[PDB]
Amino acid sequence: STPAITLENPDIKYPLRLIDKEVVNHDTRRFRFALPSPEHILGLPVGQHIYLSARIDGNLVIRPYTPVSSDDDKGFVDLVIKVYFKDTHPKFPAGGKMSQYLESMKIGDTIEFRGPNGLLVYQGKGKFAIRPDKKSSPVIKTVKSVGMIAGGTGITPMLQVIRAIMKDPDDHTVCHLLFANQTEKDILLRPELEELRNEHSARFKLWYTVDRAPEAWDYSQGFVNEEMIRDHLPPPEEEPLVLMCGPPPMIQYACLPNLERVGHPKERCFAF
Ligand SMILES: Cc1cc2nc3c(=O)[nH]c(=O)nc-3n(C[C@H](O)[C@H](O)[C@H](O)COP(=O)(O)OP(=O)(O)OC[C@H]3O[C@@H](n4cnc5c(N)ncnc54)[C@H](O)[C@@H]3O)c2cc1C
Repeated sequence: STPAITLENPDIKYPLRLIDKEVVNHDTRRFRFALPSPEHILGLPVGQHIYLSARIDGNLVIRPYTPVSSDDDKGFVDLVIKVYFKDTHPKFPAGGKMSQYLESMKIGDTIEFRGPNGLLVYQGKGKFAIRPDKKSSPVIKTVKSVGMIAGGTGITPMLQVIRAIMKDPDDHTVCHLLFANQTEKDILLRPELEELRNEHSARFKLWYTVDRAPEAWDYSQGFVNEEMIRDHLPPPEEEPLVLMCGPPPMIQYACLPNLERVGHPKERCFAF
């Protein structure tokens, strides 16, 4: 038998109750929500995400999230959230709508989840099912390696796939992650990524870049560029799948042009 799934229908919203909220650091939270019973699982295929929706100051707001939990976790779903507070970043004085709304929730409050969503599903042992659009059949392709470029919150789609591969000892897919952030302080999920590197270095390659670097810095500084893609993703001759998730100017200016310069087919670079 298999556990009961929570996300039974992708057009249904499921209000889930907040049970724990961890202050990871000043602006990072881990929120745990209860599933309908302690024996349920979420029902989120690897590669897909959920949406949160709420009425936030009178207007509907919907945003995608990839949990840090998996379908191995019974009874709960965990989201790691960067809270974008007002009056912090000069280009974003209002801060972020859903992340500040999540920060305001009280234990016992509910929020609507929906899913699964997303055009990519990882089928295991290097095989990805990628739809060109939602109403269309997936292209299945099997790769030996996966390049991953994450910026900021775009790490959680990558971590979900990395963790699904590493937990299968007979999955020989090698993942190469290049993870960009504004500063060293702003990096999410660093201990979790470094645990995976400690345990799985043969199949997991980890590199960081930061827009501005600390005094003591072992990795890259600046935006993702051609050199970093040569040095930190599989070469195009190996025909890796390239996955990306990050802010639009990062994808548009830093990632796609440089993936193309290296020779990866741009048309095949998938953005979550
Ligand atoms: C597939 C997928 C999975 C995701 N998973 C996660 C996840 O697990 N965790 C997560 O936290 N997010 C995740 N995101 C991002 C998430 O969807 C939202 O974009 C994020 O929560 C911010 O939404 P918001 O409503 O708070 O901000 P919005 O109101 O939408 O603000 C717009 C943008 O303003 C910028 N911004 C606002 N304030 C600041 C500031 N203080 N500093 C810097 N920039 C700022 C941010 O770049 C923000 O995205 C994911 C996105 C995708 C596509």
